[PDB]
Amino acid sequence: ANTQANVADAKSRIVDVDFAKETSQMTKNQVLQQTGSAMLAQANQLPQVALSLL
Amino acid sequence: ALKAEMDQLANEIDEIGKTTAFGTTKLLAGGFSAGKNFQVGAQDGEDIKVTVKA
Repeated sequence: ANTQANVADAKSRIVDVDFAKETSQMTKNQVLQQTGSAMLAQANQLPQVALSLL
Repeated sequence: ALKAEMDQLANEIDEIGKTTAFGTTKLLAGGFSAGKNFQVGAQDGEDIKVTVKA
């Protein structure tokens, strides 16, 4: 029983996820998605300077 | 009778000595008698030695 407890602890250190870290990464990538979407939508409007010159 | 129980207890001490493992590597049989190093830093030589005798 002792050894089972210690070995399950050891395995958990390797296999399981950390919620405190992974939620932070998720929120960071959410914000980056919104920023990149805005920036790409603004980037697709660059060829319209030619209509002004034309 | 007393000595029969002493012998069974010595057999279980020997069994614990040869059976304890981390997955498949034995710990109390003499494989860590000269310790193993774990690198606990980012640079070479920054490490800690774990020693277990038989």
